[PDB]
Amino acid sequence: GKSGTWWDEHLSEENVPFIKQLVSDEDKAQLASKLCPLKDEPWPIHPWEPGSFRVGLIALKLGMMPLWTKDGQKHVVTLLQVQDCHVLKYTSKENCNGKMATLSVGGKTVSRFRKATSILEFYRELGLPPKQTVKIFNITDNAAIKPGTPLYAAHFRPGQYVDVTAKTIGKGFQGVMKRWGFKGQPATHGQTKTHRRPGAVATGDIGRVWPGTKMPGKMGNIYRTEYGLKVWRINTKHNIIYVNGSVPGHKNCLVKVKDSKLPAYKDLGKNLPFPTYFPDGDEEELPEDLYDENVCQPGAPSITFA
Amino acid sequence: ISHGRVFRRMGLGPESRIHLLRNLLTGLVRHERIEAPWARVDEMRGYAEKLIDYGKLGDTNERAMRMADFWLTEKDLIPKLFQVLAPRYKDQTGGYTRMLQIPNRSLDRAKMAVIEYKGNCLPPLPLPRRDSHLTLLNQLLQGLRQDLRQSQ
Amino acid sequence: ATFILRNVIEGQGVEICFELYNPRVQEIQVVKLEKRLDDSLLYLRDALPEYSTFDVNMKPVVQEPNQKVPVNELKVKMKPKPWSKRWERPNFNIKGIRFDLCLTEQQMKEAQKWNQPWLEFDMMREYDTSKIEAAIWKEIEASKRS
Amino acid sequence: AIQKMTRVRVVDNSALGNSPYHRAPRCIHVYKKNGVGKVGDQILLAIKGQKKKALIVGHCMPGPRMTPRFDSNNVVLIEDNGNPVGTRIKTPIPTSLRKREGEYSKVLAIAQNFV
Amino acid sequence: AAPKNRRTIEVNRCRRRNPQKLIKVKNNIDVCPECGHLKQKHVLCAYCYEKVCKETAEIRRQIGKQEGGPFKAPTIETVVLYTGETPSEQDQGKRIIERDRKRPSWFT
RNA sequence: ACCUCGAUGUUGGAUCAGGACAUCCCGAUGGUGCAGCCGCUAUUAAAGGUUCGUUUGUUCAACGAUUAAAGUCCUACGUGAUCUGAGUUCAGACCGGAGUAAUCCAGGUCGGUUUCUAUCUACUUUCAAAUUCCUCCCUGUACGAAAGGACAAGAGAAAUAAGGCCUACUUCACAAAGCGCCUUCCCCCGUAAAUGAUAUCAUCUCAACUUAGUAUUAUACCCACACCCACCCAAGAACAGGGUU
RNA sequence: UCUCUUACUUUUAACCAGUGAAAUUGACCUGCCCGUGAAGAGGCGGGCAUAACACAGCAAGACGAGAAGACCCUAUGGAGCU
RNA sequence: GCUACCUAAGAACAGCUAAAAGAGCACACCCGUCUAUGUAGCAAAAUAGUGGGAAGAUUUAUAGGUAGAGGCGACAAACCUA
Ligand SMILES: [Mg+2]
Ligand SMILES: [Mg+2]
Ligand SMILES: [Mg+2]
Ligand SMILES: [Mg+2]
Ligand SMILES: [Mg+2]
Ligand SMILES: [Mg+2]
Ligand SMILES: [Mg+2]
Ligand SMILES: [Mg+2]
Ligand SMILES: [Mg+2]
Ligand SMILES: [Mg+2]
Ligand SMILES: [Mg+2]
Ligand SMILES: [Mg+2]
Ligand SMILES: [Mg+2]
Ligand SMILES: [Mg+2]
Ligand SMILES: [Mg+2]
Ligand SMILES: [Mg+2]
Ligand SMILES: [Mg+2]
Ligand SMILES: [Mg+2]
Ligand SMILES: [Mg+2]
Ligand SMILES: [Mg+2]
Ligand SMILES: [Mg+2]
Ligand SMILES: [Mg+2]
Ligand SMILES: [Mg+2]
Ligand SMILES: [Mg+2]
Ligand SMILES: [Mg+2]
Ligand SMILES: [Mg+2]
Ligand SMILES: [Mg+2]
Ligand SMILES: [Mg+2]
Ligand SMILES: [Mg+2]
Ligand SMILES: [Mg+2]
Ligand SMILES: [Zn+2]
Repeated sequence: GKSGTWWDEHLSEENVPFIKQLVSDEDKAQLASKLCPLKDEPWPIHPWEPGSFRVGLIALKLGMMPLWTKDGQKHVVTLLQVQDCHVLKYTSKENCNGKMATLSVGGKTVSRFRKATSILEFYRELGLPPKQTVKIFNITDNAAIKPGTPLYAAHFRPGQYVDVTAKTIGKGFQGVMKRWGFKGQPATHGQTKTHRRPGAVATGDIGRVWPGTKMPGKMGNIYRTEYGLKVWRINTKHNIIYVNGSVPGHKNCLVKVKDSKLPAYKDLGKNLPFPTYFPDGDEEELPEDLYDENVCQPGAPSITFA
Repeated sequence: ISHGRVFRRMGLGPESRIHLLRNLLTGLVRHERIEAPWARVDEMRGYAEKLIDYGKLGDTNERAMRMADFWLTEKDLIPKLFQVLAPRYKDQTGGYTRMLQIPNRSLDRAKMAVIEYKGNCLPPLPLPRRDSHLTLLNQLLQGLRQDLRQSQ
Repeated sequence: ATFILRNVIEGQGVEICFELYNPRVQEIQVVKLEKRLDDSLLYLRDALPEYSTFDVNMKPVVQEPNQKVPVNELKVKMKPKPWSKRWERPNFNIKGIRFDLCLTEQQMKEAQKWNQPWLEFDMMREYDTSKIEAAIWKEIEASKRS
Repeated sequence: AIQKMTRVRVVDNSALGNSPYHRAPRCIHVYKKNGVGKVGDQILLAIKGQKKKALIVGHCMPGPRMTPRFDSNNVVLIEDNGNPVGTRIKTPIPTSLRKREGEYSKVLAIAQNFV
Repeated sequence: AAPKNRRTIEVNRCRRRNPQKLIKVKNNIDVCPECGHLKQKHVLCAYCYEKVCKETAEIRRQIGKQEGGPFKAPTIETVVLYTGETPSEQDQGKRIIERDRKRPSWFT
């Protein structure tokens, strides 16, 4: 029968680096070709509407750095770097669920040797290197964006609450006290094998247990959505987002940041680019860092109280 | 939960583990070839790399001398390590101690492996040599490379 | 980056936790630059109050930045045996406590049982910082030049 | 954190905390939803077998960043209504209690040193 | 714990004949360019391994016969030889350990 | 004494909760022997809490300090194949009594072994749309003779539970936790009132209708059928999950 | 001991190699609610429920396993004490 | 021959304080008040300390005697080969 095989099996000692360099140059050229999407064949841009939404971005959680404001308080911001972010395809309204349109957005770039055949065919037909994960954002109809455009981290501006969701750090099969937070029996008070036992689970008259009973098992290996994350600083050169609070997940992982749907922040994106921030048609160069009117800039000459 | 933590436990604690690793390192310095489980030979190679580095850093240093006297319980291996294995890798940095995997043992059927230093007066182990540069795929790759070189 | 300053004010120990990078900090001034035999003075809470008591209106002494930073080899006594932490354990590695006028020989003999001679020769746990130091030094030089 | 049954030392110049007694004054209740007391909270202190309120002016655990860390639990006595008991406070009082200015106006006025 | 009844042979068959407990068929078995005694991917051949182990054992026997007693460890490198083969010029300071058989084709 | 002496473990407490109102509260009404904050009556609503302690052996019972409360019943007087017997179901003894003695005590006390490898059903994040206290201008205003203090709105600080983090505090270190940090968004049916005949007045309607008077036919994680020897991993019991340019 | 638990090592825990139990078993193709019955139903009536098969943990039920109950009662069946 | 008692000949108890002692701490030794582990276990009665004694009412090697309507008993109806 057919045995297992990979890409560097039937290659000599002078062909593996050649193939690596060739595929590296190929993916670099493919990434550089999709740099100016506005000069090609862009879709018509529609004005901003109060009853519409937009597409989010995909970032990578670097680390967590402290941050101070002007009033003297100390906050905490999380670094979200956007390496490569593009649009895969576009699904119409009458093809998904008949409610809202969707957009396929991929994460960072990877290799073409550890992917499925259909994935490679799709990324070859589209013209972009394969990605790690694929996310879907629910948008409206007038926010239709042509697939194949670069998405930078400058799409968000300091002064907007966003929502970041990712896969949390899994704890595996753990006990119930560390999972659900149940109290435990005393220690050396004559206890005989019951320091971390839940005890009862149900009653004697029902003859069974309820499915909604908190019992030990796997916990942490799931995606959690975080709400109320205000941005305080937007970077342009390195494309770093400074979201306040914590991001559910570990370090060096792909997240999914988008606009918030809370009722307190309904129509607050009128001063924001509804389609996508294009560095070609803006006719202006944004600064390296975009600060807020409340965060203490590093170049401050020692703020003093009066 | 053991995230980002190595240090594979073997004996009855850290002291026994360090003693076993020191014995394995002494045996590897002496015989230059030892068959043992994959974790044991991996830790032995990881410690032997730093041992070779410290022996190459110098001889008159008291720190390296104390480390060699501690990690070698045979005494006679210290001059050998300082006057043979140190001048040998004077042109190399951290590229040595090649690890090769063997099948299993005829006793309890455990995964083992054999490591050794470079050079080695003993005959070399049968290295998994790759395919020759004359097969169909290799010839096609060479032709494509020559074509892209002549077209550039 | 934070640091704790120990000082006795009117017979009361006050420990402030400043920040090296905080917008509220005005100016950091060094009064007396000197080293000691320990890199962590957390054992001053169980010592005599006269050692951790310094004058608040003292005049800073000025010297040249080429004296190799003189190290003050001064030993500090300790209060009886209701201490805060077990400083006699070998894992702390403290060479600034007078164990001759505070503890007996049997206490030291029974405390030396937790000594780990194998930890000093762990090798793999050693953090060799050289290339990273050179890189950050080149970076700070390039940032200071232009 | 000053909870309950804690041997605290009075740092006031009154006739209750400065008087010697065979039992050290210990707290029995904290006027808060939880059983955790920080600097600037009202607690009940039993001095010489009595029931009098107290005010936490400095515990021993490090709270935030810009805050002092005293080695001993400093507590200034207080009555029901806002009238302090002692008249001379020799121990230093942190500047974190000056953000009130309404319920502890006399306690901050009878103090001396501030850190 | 104590069962109230008895498991059937059908339950035993469903438990022991499931594909999860059955041994999986591996597809990593190939041939070897040399000798050829049925090897496996990422695993060295047992035939050449036994050969080199026997050769190393013979070399160690010869070294122990030349050294004699324990606690030696010379401060110079070593080099093994076979039938004939005069020592080269760059092998003067190395210990010479000659054997009593022809030189194999897999040792250069 | 109706299955249960070829065996139904008996009071509490720790952990875990489910259901019900004959409801302490925040949600919404009418009256008052309701002058305003303190009270009572009758209705709908269970999404939660029901504290910190002492001693007596307690589910009983006694006393100190809070807010809206330290609520009730059933679940084998819930839960000993999870935990302890402080007594309650023995063999010893002491005090007092009945008894010739032996012996006994719903009279009291000292201590009095707590055994099971999960066979079967069933479980192993149900992904989520919280609750509330205080203060500030109104507030010292209606009100009494005086004490005193709101109805409602805006803003700022806070308590329990849930969803995450190590970079700043701690446990002490190539990691993981809290003592540190962020967020938690919608209601729930009982009245107050126009026109109208039956019943030409009047009539809020188990008539045909109009206002608070129904939130919602809500929104985000996650939705590519197959390259898999081997190595690594913030993924993990195996398996499974991700990367190897 | 707790508020509020936590950082590590061993036994032990999960898989690989073999010797390999004990108690226990009427047969099981073995889900839930309401109601009934020798009075507490996975096998009875009406409904809800349903492709099949293993691994890793807890006890709610099968009035689960060990002792023809030591507590209450019968026996013209016994024995000890006075 | 384990255990209650008796008989004849022997052995054992570092060190310090030794108040003269059926004195104290404390090795070896005699017994086992409590915690933790298992109750088809190492064991049909185990594992460390917290324990009392350890110059004498102490322990032990050898040999003999007291047996059921009885032996023995510093009296537990305790022991008389699980
Ligand atoms: Mg606990
Ligand atoms: Mg225990
Ligand atoms: Mg037990
Ligand atoms: Mg092991
Ligand atoms: Mg302490
Ligand atoms: Mg009956
Ligand atoms: Mg019965
Ligand atoms: Mg039965
Ligand atoms: Mg039974
Ligand atoms: Mg009701
Ligand atoms: Mg209590
Ligand atoms: Mg009960
Ligand atoms: Mg039960
Ligand atoms: Mg039990
Ligand atoms: Mg007792
Ligand atoms: Mg199972
Ligand atoms: Mg069953
Ligand atoms: Mg096995
Ligand atoms: Mg019938
Ligand atoms: Mg029933
Ligand atoms: Mg049945
Ligand atoms: Mg019977
Ligand atoms: Mg009769
Ligand atoms: Mg008879
Ligand atoms: Mg008869
Ligand atoms: Mg008789
Ligand atoms: Mg006797
Ligand atoms: Mg004596
Ligand atoms: Mg004694
Ligand atoms: Mg008697
Ligand atoms: Zn071969």
